[PDB]
Amino acid sequence: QVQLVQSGGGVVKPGASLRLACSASGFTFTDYYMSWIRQTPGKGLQWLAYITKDGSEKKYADSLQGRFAVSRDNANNLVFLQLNTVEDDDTGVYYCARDDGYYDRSGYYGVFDLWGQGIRVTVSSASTKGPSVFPLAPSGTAALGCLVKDYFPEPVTVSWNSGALTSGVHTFPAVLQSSGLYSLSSVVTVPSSSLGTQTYICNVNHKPSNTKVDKKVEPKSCGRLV
Amino acid sequence: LLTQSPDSLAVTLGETATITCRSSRNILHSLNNKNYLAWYQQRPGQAPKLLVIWASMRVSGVADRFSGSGSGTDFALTISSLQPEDAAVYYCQHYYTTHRTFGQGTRVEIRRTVAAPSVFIFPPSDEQLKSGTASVVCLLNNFYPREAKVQWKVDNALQSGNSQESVTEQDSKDSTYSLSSTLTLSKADYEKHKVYACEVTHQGLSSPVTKSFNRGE
Ligand SMILES: OC[C@H]1O[C@H](O)[C@H](O)[C@@H](O)[C@@H]1O
Repeated sequence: QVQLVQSGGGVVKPGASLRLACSASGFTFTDYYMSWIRQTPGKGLQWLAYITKDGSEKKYADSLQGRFAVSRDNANNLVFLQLNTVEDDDTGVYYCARDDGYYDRSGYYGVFDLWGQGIRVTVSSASTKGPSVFPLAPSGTAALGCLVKDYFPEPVTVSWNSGALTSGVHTFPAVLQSSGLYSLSSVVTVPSSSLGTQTYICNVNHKPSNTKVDKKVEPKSCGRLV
Repeated sequence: LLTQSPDSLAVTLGETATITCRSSRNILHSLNNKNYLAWYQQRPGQAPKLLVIWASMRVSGVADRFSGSGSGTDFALTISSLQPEDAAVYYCQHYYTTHRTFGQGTRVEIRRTVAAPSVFIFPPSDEQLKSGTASVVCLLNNFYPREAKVQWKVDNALQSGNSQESVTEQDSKDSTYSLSSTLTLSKADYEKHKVYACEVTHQGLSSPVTKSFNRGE
């Protein structure tokens, strides 16, 4: 019932602008300050901004140098954060949060008692690109997998045998390569006795590039026959 | 400035975890005897969740096994009877001023008995080699603890700067980790050498384990 649903964000080129939004339900929106908080590798968890109940007063982290701007539309239960002149240090996960607190002569004091799901913001010049999918061919337990290489932006999803195979699967977090493209592998361990009789197919979906690949992973053949 | 310690803690299910938060400036207000400190829990892939306010007051819904304590500049969160869902990163946060800040986080993981990795090596596929690149993948599967060293040797020369690693989150059921290490070379460089090996060191292994192949076999 009570929740914050975030949208927007995604990829943004260096120096460009990006809008984030947050939709509130299940509580009286105009009774609360709202804040934005991000999580980045270099700066950890960082409060960015708050905005008062009626939207007339805003406060920002000075380290942002005025580059961010918060607003709210109380009639529609929305709060917004606009990022400007984005820089690489702005890459991270951004959260809207309900800000539960009080005001006195000295300022505003509060905790964050309800949070949105988070939106990833990726500052990068890279062009959208679908992955190449390569088999990691097997060989009483065998390992096999798929290498999902050279895509942008995150995320990719990997399933095995259309979701029929989940036990023993490990899909690794993507790593960013020096090219600005991501790579990951997905592996699964299975009985050696199943190789050759059971089919193994990794299903890779990269929605940003409209890419869908189904790659059969077969045991490597050593003869002249095949 | 809020400094948490330790940076990470491994706790056996059912046992007690204690996380510390030290503030660079007093956050006890003399006039109301309150400490302006909150604690949050962040499970993997989720937003932080508020657990404690005023250093020791659990918020509605939070079970007694989460206990906040401390005063002035030294605070602690104690988790008794640790449960699987308590594996998370925990953060403190002060609200003594209008510029709120968080500690850097303490990661709490589930402790278990050492498990050695099963180690697998994959040559590049012929498909990839056609495109002009060679990725060699070393897999370390289902090990504990997380700490492991993986070294690539190509015709017995230690490699540096041409591999990247990735590690899974702790497995929900067996509490192990898996790790991939990927060596990336040009097709030309790959074909200059015969023996490709990944050497794995892990507390669960008496001596390093090497998995290798000869190119073309
Ligand atoms: O092993 C724990 C780690 O798992 C994965 O690498 C996650 O991406 C990372 O956030 C987490 O710290």
